[PDB]
Amino acid sequence: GAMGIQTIKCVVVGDGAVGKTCLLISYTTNKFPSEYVPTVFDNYAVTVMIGGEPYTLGLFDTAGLEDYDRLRPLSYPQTDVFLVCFSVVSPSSFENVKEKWVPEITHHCPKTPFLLVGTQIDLRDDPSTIEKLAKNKQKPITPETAEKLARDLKAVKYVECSALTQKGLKNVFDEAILAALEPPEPKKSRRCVL
Amino acid sequence: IVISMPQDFRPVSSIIDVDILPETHRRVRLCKYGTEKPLGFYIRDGSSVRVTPHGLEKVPGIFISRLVPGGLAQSTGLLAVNDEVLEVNGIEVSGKSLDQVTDMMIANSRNLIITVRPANQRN
Ligand SMILES: Nc1nc2c(ncn2[C@@H]2O[C@H](COP(=O)(O)OP(=O)(O)NP(=O)(O)O)[C@@H](O)[C@H]2O)c(=O)[nH]1
Ligand SMILES: [Mg+2]
Repeated sequence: GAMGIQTIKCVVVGDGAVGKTCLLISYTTNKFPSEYVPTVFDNYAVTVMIGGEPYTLGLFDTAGLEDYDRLRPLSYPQTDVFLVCFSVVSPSSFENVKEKWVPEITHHCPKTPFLLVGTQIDLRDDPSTIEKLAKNKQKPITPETAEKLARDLKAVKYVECSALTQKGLKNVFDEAILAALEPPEPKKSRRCVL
Repeated sequence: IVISMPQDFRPVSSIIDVDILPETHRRVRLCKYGTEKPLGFYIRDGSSVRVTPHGLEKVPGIFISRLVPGGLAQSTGLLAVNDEVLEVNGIEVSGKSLDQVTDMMIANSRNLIITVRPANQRN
């Protein structure tokens, strides 16, 4: 609705094509975008009832493509929580979580909490997918190693989903919302100051 | 703690036409929640020094002078003070007066396409 008793700003980052936009569109409209269109910058808002009261969830989609690195920091000011994404069937995306994505958001917003989000989990058992990976001696990433990275990189926690089937979809955002609210300290102290 | 599914989905802003525009420009899209609230930024008169067909001249320019706190423009992070306004929904602001550019924005406020030349912050 028109009002919200608190605004939670959630920014989503991760390699190109890992499923950031579909994740967001699937969650908010229950629609799965048809074809892939790279994101430059998109901002949306939804209202979510928390404790029976309206809360504004500001969703900020960013560019996974490095061509747009220059523009990415624009999404960072005032972020309350970050979703760092990688496709569970994309080893390179997972590697970039530790080499680009976490360093980047942590550099700009040192005190903002972030969740590690595994996407496209419906592809773990996809023939084509499994064949190509193996065609280069690669396997999907398992929740085990993913959770280990969360741990090592200081993520609030690790969560995975599929925007296609929506499996674990709502829980990723519920957890995001929680990470923005739970810490025993003022939220203003966790909000990115840029 | 109970958290519902999302409701009242709304696209608010975006950066478009990034590939076909000079790197020094930014075309922003703003879609305000409702007819009654402000876009959240004021614009002022100013001069811009440019290389014209006749040389480097100082010509009339339009600039963002401030952002309402907690406002729409501010919440997006796509507009800042000192950014020069160049175009509004296909209409360039060069032959336009400050009041006209202000009117143009109000006219297109429900679906605004504003192209600016961002100001650079000292590192
Ligand atoms: N099987 C399956 N495919 C998915 C899923 N989510 C995304 N994809 C695939 O990935 C493509 C790119 O999705 P997209 O959401 O636009 O991701 P991106 O991370 O936003 N890309 P960019 O960083 O360039 O904007 C989609 O066309 C789709 O085929 C999923 O949950 N399951
Ligand atoms: Mg995208």
